[PDB]
Amino acid sequence: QVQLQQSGPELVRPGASVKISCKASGYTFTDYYINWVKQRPGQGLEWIGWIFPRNGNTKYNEKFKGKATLTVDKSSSTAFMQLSSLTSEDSAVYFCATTVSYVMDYWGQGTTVTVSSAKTTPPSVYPLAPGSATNSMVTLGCLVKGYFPEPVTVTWNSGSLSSGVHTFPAVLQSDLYTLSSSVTVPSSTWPSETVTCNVAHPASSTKVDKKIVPRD
Amino acid sequence: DIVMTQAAFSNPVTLGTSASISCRSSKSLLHSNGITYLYWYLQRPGQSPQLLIYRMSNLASGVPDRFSGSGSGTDFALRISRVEAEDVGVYYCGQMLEHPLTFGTGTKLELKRADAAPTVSIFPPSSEQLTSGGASVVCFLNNFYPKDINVKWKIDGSERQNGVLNSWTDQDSKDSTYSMSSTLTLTKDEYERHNSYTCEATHKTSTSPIVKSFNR
Amino acid sequence: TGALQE
Repeated sequence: QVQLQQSGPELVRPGASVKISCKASGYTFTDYYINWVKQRPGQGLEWIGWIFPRNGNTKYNEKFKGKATLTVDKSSSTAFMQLSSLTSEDSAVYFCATTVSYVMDYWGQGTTVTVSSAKTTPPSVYPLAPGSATNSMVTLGCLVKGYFPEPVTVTWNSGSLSSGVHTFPAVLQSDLYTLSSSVTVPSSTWPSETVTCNVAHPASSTKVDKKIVPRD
Repeated sequence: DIVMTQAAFSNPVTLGTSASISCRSSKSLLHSNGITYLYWYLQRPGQSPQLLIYRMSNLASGVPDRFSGSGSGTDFALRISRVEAEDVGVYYCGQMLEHPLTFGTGTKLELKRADAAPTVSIFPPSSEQLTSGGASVVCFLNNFYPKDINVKWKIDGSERQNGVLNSWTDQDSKDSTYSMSSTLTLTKDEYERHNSYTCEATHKTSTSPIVKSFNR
Repeated sequence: TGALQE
């Protein structure tokens, strides 16, 4: 019954500012502190500050000086956190955690703010086929190169060949992401049968089917 | 600022076994009221944090009984009676004694696996990318254990550090295994100026680096 | 602080 619905995924340009919402339901909104935490892929959970809905009192972590500004809309049982003057150092997930009985015993969805100046670019999907083909098992793969922003959904044979696949985390090289996916199948089944990776990238509305074919 | 130090990963735990995660605070977390304000939060892959233990030793309604928490002054520990798969995630300890609230880097609970060697495969730049005027050589090291692994790229018997990009999967949910993807991106021209490309993996399972390579 | 929020 107690739920906190945070705003959705955000992509913003350096310089700009973002407002994340956190709508509450299930308890009297006005009487409980709402904490904001920041989680960056390479750090721990960093506490931004809290706000008391009733009288809008507010305390921040010096480190989030004039970066974060917490506000509240009593009439929507909604809390907002606004980050201004955005920098790539602000790319992170931003949770809102209320303390109902014990400190941050109810957490928000964990929105994902991404700050980049990059333009939506379509992924270049190249097939990764075995060099000189010995063994009994064969590993093929796909390279989803230079795309932005995240994410991209990879599947093999429309998903049926989901057996022993491995889709690796994307890496950022010159403002563009690049991930690779490998799929392992029996030799008797390739080139015997076809193996195809399905790369989808919503942002750019592209969808590519790569037929894994033998080299030349 | 009070500092909280956690390890990156817990000692490998065989399912059904017992496990404990440590955490030290740069200062006593005891309060005039006799409550030690140390808290425990678990973040299961693909989820929001969840409060597990509050005030050092108390369980939060809903948490399983096999989760206990103790500590001496500035030293704490979260103990899991019999670890269930569902218990995998990253554990963060948090000091709620004074502002700013601060957490530890979090500890990833690793599972014990029987040593597994790296299944290495190397792949030549695709025919299509070679048209984009670029050529990247991808090399997969999948299903290995323990996690610590090292990979060096060689071009005609001479290592090359530049142009290499790495990605690492998290411990699998069925293998308790680890995998890695390396990518050496060169110019179509630089690529064609040499003939032998080798991908070497140095892992604990073997004495000799595992060697996969290809030429022209 | 938990001594304030709880």
